[PDB]
Amino acid sequence: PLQSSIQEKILTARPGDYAVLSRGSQKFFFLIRQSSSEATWVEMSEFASLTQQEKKLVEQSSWKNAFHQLQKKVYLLRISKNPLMIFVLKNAQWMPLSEKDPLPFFVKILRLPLSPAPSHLIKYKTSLNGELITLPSSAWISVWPKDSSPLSEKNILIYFSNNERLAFPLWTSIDTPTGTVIIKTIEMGHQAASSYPALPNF
Repeated sequence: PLQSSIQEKILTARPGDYAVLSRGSQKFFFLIRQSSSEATWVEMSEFASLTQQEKKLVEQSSWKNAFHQLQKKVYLLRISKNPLMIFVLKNAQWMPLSEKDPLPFFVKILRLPLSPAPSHLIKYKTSLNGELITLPSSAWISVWPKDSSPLSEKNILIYFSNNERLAFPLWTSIDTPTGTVIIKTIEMGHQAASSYPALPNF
């Protein structure tokens, strides 16, 4: 009934909205750059490690404000009624992808369904940086598609702030064969500006 999807939920975000997600050692910076009735552009930068000297800039301010000072792959997503289009940054230009390396993974995530579900955070028997799962939240159940990966048909639990103005997830937990996996949101906020080249001109 409140059946939604990750694409639908993220399209409620506004330009300048951002979030930093963590999967152990990996860090991903998501930024909403432009939104029209026809397309929403989302930039995604990966890091796998930060300089012990660069960790100091972040604690001293924030991911958003220290970002322009970090020594990564950079993707640009154009989300529309039409099929997803992805670009990678190569020599200061947004280059289209047809070497479908991350392309199908992204489309899967965007298609993931969301329905309301009870919290399982505990088993009983502008910027915001820190332990964001302590924010007021509600849980949403999803399931990965049947496919050729360990994630195939695995259950997903995604937490979102009760404040719809915060459109990125707070916390994502996914069953796998190795055991459960947590993608943690360590910072989210508003009014971020891209450090990368301007959007493709069509």
